[PDB]
Amino acid sequence: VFNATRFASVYAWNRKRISNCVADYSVLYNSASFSTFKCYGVSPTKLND
Amino acid sequence: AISSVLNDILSRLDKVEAEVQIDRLITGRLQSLQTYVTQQLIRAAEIR
Ligand SMILES: *[C@@H]1O[C@H](CO)[C@@H](O[C@@H]2O[C@H](CO)[C@@H](O[C@H]3O[C@H](CO)[C@@H](O)[C@H](O)[C@@H]3O)[C@H](O)[C@H]2NC(C)=O)[C@H](O)[C@H]1NC(C)=O
Repeated sequence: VFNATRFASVYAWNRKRISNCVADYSVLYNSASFSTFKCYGVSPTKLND
Repeated sequence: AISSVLNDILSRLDKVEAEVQIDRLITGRLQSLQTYVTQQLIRAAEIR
């Protein structure tokens, strides 16, 4: 998801469905790479709960 | 607000975004008791 070789043009924006798996969002939040990580119906810590 | 269950706000939000949400419920609910208790004080004057 976050590491594909290429992304789509924003007119055709690709959508990948995520299901039947464990999510640990700390892996992304601890990643010093991301300029932006804003949450809009939850708080980014509470994702893990 | 996002949800009519308190703990489904509180598990999903931090100390500040929850203060913005929760006070909505504190308002609405308070106005629901402030209504109900008025309605009873007047009915009570009817039954009195
Ligand atoms: C894109 O894919 C990269 C490869 O999977 C990934 O980089 C890797 O990130 C992990 C941490 O999740 C690193 O793991 C090591 O971290 C420290 C390094 O000092 C070690 O002490 C640990 O024992 C552990 O082995 C990898 O070293 C790192 N590899 C590379 C080549 O960067 C990126 O995080 C991925 N990016 C995104 C956006 O998902």
